[PDB]
Amino acid sequence: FAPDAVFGDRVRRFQEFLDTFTSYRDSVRSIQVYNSNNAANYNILPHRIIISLDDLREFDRSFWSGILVEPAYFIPPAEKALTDLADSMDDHPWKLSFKGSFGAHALSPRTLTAQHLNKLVSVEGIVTKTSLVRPKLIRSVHYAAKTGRFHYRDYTDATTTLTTRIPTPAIYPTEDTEGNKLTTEYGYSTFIDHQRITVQEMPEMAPAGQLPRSIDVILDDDLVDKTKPGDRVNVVGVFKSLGAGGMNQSNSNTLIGFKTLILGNTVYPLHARAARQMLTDFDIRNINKLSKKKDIFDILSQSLAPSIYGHDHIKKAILLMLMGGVEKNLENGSHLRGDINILMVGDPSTAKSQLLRFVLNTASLAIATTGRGSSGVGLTAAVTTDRETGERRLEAGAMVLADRGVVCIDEFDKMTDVDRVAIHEVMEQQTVTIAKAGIHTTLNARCSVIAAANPVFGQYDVNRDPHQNIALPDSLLSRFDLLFVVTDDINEIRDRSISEHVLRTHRYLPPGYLEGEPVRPKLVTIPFLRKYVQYAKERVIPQLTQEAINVIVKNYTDLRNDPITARTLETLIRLATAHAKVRLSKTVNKVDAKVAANLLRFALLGE
Amino acid sequence: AALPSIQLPVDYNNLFNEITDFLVTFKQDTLSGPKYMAMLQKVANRELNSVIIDLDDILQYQNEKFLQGTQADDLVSAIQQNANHFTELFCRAIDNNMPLPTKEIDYKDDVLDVILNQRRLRNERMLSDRELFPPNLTRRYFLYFKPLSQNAISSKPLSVRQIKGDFLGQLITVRGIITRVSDVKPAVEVIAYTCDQCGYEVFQEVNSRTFTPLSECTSEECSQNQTKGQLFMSTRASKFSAFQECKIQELSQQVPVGHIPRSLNIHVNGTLVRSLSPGDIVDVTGIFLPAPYAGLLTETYLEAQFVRQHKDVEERVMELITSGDVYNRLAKSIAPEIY
DNA sequence: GGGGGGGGGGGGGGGGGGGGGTTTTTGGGGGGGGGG
DNA sequence: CCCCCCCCCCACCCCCCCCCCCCCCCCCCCCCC
Ligand SMILES: Nc1ncnc2c1ncn2[C@@H]1O[C@H](COP(=O)(O)OP(=O)(O)NP(=O)(O)O)[C@@H](O)[C@H]1O
Ligand SMILES: [Mg+2]
Ligand SMILES: [Zn+2]
Repeated sequence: FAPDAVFGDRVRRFQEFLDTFTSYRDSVRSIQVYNSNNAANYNILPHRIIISLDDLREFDRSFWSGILVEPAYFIPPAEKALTDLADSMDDHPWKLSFKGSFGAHALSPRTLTAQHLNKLVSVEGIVTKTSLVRPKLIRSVHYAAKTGRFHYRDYTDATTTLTTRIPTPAIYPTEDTEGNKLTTEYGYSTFIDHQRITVQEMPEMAPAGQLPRSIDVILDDDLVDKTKPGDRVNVVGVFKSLGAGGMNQSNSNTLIGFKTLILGNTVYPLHARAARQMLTDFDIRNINKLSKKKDIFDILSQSLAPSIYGHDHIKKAILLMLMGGVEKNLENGSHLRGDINILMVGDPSTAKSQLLRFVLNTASLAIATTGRGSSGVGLTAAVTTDRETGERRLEAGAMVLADRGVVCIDEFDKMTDVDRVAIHEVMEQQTVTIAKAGIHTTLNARCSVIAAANPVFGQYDVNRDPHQNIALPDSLLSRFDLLFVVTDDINEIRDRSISEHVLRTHRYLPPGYLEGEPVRPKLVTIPFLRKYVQYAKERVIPQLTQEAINVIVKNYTDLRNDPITARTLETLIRLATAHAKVRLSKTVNKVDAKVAANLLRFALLGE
Repeated sequence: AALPSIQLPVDYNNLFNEITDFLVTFKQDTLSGPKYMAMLQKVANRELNSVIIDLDDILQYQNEKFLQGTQADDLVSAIQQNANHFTELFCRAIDNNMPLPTKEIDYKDDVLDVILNQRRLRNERMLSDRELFPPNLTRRYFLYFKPLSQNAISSKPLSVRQIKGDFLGQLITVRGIITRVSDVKPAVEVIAYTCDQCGYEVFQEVNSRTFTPLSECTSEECSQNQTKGQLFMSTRASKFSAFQECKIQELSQQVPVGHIPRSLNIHVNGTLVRSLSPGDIVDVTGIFLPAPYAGLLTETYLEAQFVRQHKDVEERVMELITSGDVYNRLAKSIAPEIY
């Protein structure tokens, strides 16, 4: 059996498949006309199709299992047939991508195994250590100055091709066969963008006492930069080996293995329990319908953390912090931040960590940290050598990874102060500045910090002042929008209420499990709530209005003229703007200012 | 090692003729000799060391020729596609066309004139039975392509991460902040070697990051006598060019959410050197190019071509003196919005 | 008796083969400074 | 004044090179004019 003899039949079968499931023809033509229009109109869609692998199964199971189990012999004819289809459309090689029902080929960096080599696999994980993007040479063109002909040279390595074609040493020609001097023609020469990423096993999945495994993925052309570090991802590609594995006799070591990779074919970002949720018109209409209920802010904030009793004002502040106010840009590029920064300081067992963990599970983009476990460098960004090239490169820390998101900090007062010295620029300027290793840069860190802490004493001591109870400097506390003080203050009625709630919480049983089996008044669902937050963040930018200003200045002057400072005012503006986002309203109004002042009054006065 | 070959939609003999016709024809007549021949006359007088080719001029030349009904092969698109080769073509057109000086410059003190004059005398004696040089040695000017004004790829201000690999070889304009700059260093264009055992110098043009020094005298004054004379490098007779490496970084508005600000090396040569300072926010036009070091992965840089920066008194001070109330108003003008 | 030709040695050139090519975290000791 | 804390410093192609082989050149010897 030799692959070439069956290539033609495989081509025409995939051509019949594409002709049958004509949605792929429509997709090819849609991409082509989009690109033609945008080329002429003076941004470009890629020459790539995602085929539902189910369609290919229902068409021809033999070819489908060929794609799965022998992709090196079945993807090239499929892509040739697709390229011929694109050629058959009116007026470059087209590439394939896959979705659905991989079965045993759905894996993780742990359970991916040497038995899977050269098969098409899907791996779920979290991205780390993305390389720099580099152009990879695939063809070079040379004008032979005397001869007049344009010579050329193709290139190959184990990453460029699904099959192990003979390597080409990356040398540019310099002389014709007759010895005539060549000149290399860039612009006619062809380079693909190339990127190498490490997908790490999800820590929730790793078995007892083992650390996460990881594997390296190669991404080419339009797949490049589709992910950043910290992205949870599903990658589909061909799992391969490459290199000599020490069989080349210069290596004396008997025991080292072969290098292995996934050559990527598609990359899906994830937050299934998708990173950006799709909204049907049904979702749009429901979201608007709920926004007109007169007490929607109470409904949504009560719907946050339904397993936490009480803490109503904190859950309200959390909701407005998930939906922070609009960021201002002014003359000379002057900047006013729009995040809402929350600090929960208080007695033990007051659900501060649980509220952080709810926020971590509810925001679109959240990064968890803990006081002892966090280095200041590990928080901002760290210099490392990119072994792909050998250059010093920055690795994003938690504050940078949370940009246009949130950061959770548990045990915040337990930080060493050289860590907290690195917090200040994120809070004050939404940025971090690097001036080391010959790297002199500034990075965006635009995110809501929400933090949990305890007093210097094990519990809050009402005999003493907040600056004496609270460990942090005033130069840091003033940067938080809302400073909440909570206590586990004993009271039989509240203790009865919280107790019976917690017992209901602990009596839960998830669906389908037997009694006692181990695991493997209107309120919205958390998926609905996540969709509502995404809608309000994307689709409404509330404009400030004088009727709201009147309430704001009245309340600010009243609060100040009885801890209050100038920063309190734009905090009130942020809280009002976020509440206007809760109403889905294009304007901030007197109701928003009233709620904002009520909530900040609770935070300051313990009202 | 043989190579295959292909046909392409370009012809450099034709485009060379198009370039030289442009060079002797165009002028900015709407502003009322040919613009470039006047500039080359200024080069001949050694008053100007830079030739700035405008793609706007090539567009207006193409529009004039197309209005006259001939095809013009869209030289603008061609030299936006493969700018590196067209620097060589434009320099060949100039080195052919460039007129003699109108003003005298005390020529006898120029070493390269003296050495090539001595070569010419010796070659006349040889030719009396008793090219002359590599062209870069005699080429005093530096040539630069200025981008298209917005009225297309050289016009667009890309961010660094938008410079995909597809743009290699093309003349592109990049918007960023200069994060660091090298001190100026002399790169070689043509190395010059004295020969101890015949006196007849020889030259090596260098097109690469590295070169190998010559040893045995290749000149027929030695080689025809099979005399294995020794070559020694001379700085005085070598053509150096001013070289400087800079690094541009994409601005805070260009960085996507949660990404590191990416950066790119800029190589600037000739008169364009030290036009870039760290902290400058700038548009730089250049040829985006590769350099081999990895295997097939490439180092890549921007060969700078044009720079656009983003950002009398002893009597004008009397405006404020006569305007009056100077202490109060100037005091209020410190941070005027601050109560 | 000197010059040419033939034969042998010695040197040089060319070709072919081969080998080499820094910051970030953690722990420990010692020194310095602050609070009761 | 004493003790504890906390701060600091430290750990695969291309060039150079070397070896081998072949041819050519130069000297010496012998013969011929
Ligand atoms: N209001 C509440 N309703 C339900 N459970 C609660 C509530 N308050 C505290 N708990 C429970 O208390 C436990 C500890 O919560 P946690 O969030 O770790 O407290 P904490 O405020 O972070 N304490 P600490 O980390 O010592 O400062 C969790 O199992 C919670 O379920
Ligand atoms: Mg806690
Ligand atoms: Zn010589």
